[PDB]
Amino acid sequence: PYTWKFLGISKQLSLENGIAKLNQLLNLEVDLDIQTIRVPSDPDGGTAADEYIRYEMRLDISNLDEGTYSKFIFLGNSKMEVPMFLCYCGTDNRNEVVLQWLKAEYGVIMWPIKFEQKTMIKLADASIVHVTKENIEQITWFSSKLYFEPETQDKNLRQFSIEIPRESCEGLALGYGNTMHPYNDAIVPYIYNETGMAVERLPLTSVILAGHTKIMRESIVTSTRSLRNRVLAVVLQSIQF
Amino acid sequence: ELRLEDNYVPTSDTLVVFKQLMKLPVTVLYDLTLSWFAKFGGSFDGDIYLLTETLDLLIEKGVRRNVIVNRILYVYWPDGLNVFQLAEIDCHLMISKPEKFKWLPSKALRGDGKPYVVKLQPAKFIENLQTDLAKIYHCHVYMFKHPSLPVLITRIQLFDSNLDKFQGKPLISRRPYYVAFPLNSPIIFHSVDKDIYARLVLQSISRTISERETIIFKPVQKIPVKSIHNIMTLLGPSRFAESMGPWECYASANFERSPLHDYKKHQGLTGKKVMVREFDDSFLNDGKEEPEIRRLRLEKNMIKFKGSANGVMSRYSSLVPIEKVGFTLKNEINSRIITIKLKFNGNDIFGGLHELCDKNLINIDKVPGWLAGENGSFSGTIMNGDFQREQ
Amino acid sequence: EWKKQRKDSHKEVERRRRENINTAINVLSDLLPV
Repeated sequence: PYTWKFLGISKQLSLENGIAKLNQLLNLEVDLDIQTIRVPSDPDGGTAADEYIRYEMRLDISNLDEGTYSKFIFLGNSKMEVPMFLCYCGTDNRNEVVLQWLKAEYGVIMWPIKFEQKTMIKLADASIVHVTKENIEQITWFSSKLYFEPETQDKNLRQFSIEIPRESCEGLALGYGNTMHPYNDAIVPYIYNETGMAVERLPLTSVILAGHTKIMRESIVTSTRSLRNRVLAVVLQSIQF
Repeated sequence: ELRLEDNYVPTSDTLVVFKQLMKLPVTVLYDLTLSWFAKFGGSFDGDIYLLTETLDLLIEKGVRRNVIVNRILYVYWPDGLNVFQLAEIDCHLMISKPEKFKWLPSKALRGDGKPYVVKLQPAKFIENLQTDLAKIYHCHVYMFKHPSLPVLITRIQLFDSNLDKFQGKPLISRRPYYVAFPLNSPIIFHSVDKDIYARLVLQSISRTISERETIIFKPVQKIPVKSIHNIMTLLGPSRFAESMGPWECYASANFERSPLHDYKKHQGLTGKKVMVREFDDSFLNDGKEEPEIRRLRLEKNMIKFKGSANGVMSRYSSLVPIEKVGFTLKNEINSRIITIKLKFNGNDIFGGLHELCDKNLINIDKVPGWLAGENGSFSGTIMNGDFQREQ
Repeated sequence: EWKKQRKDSHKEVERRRRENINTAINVLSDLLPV
């Protein structure tokens, strides 16, 4: 149920410097958390430039629904050419008010974000993975469902799907061997071998992990109230050029 | 006893039948109405020749269809048409617009599991079926052959009495049901409805055909099909059945001519040309191109999805378009069984896949036959490289 | 607050149950003649 929308930020604003004028503008005081995280800790992902700084800001007069619960997330890094992006959820229009304040205050210019098919697959890979307290990676399997919607003459082929239960996903990943990004590593090559179909090239519309999340063209829908850090890191790395 | 006859009049809404009538052209209206007056007459005063000249003078003056329809519904037969005419209008509607109707296949089997090739003389069948059905429900049955196919078609409609009403004594109508019989095949075609009336009907056909040995109907497919032409092509007694998709040319059978045919034009001397395949997979890797090789690449896609270089039936429309198919691959890897279930939807699945192949989103050499269109109209499971129809 | 965490954990275990039923059904189906 928890949807999301992402915007890009053209300057590494220090949000804490300006919280008060937002508060009086919004007629309420918002929280502001600070986290310096090291999300891509795997060796091939890197051990430097991992120092993303995360901000949790919330407009919770209450938390009875997403609109009241609507919480913003800023995550940035100084080495990043465009330094920071933004996330928010819910239909509440106070989000628009705070965005207006940002753009008018810091002289910053902002735009919405899109995803590519490969971006979607990478994000889905990032959604399943979890880390234990011992700093050890682990994977939780969900019944994946690829869902495409091509354009063809006379609507010959309107839509088609490839559903992959948990057992088949786990079996393909194990057959490929010990790996960390099974959807890109094993599943898609298997689909191509069995059907000659290039999932990357085909017009993907959604990647649904049943009971966990729905990844879509313009938004992320999540079972949990929040997004785990690798999701946000993947988003930021996708913002760039 | 309860068998109806052609002169009875049912009851229904006039506007619905008016809208049904408006579909037909003027000439068929003229013919139908002349025949109806010839057989039944009408409330109009005058000889059929007088009726003939009135209808004539109406048509050479360029009168609109509304006038004729209103006449039919309000002066010639104002109280309502007979059951025969109601069946005839639906017959003409089906013949004119076949694609508006849906069908399902059903296979006749006997005790030992063998196919039972049903051979039918209409008279015995119709009398036996009428006698069987009349004991339970009031039934009118109309039988006819398709103008352009070797199929006998039957229309069955059931009636019952009467919301409240006094002594008018009509019988209210109900949605009709249809069955068809190819001349020599084990297969049956019928409409798609699972109300108890359709079950009673189908059971009655199964009972009445037998006459020497027991017979039972076993469905072979779960998704309907439109356009009686198409279902006849798929499952009727023909050369295309079990030669679908890339195998259509054997059904065509025009490639080979009889042996005594002339020498010098026997195609063997003259031959043909074709393209060489490539097997090391460069598809995923990646205008710098020339016409001829591209032409034969398109021909390769054509034959892989159509079975003939000339493309025996746009370049993508297939012989029988398929709207829905569901596949389920079962493969063994490291002693572990893996399931992939593909679901497609559209107006022509394989034509769309052919278009994607032309746009180079799919590798032709790795498209399996079941994905190319063979076993057409059959959803099923593939194990050990052999297609198996779903139960 | 903790109550939402309790609800989330309960939802998670319920989802695991629901997935286990489907897994059992699939593995049972894979053995049948048809």
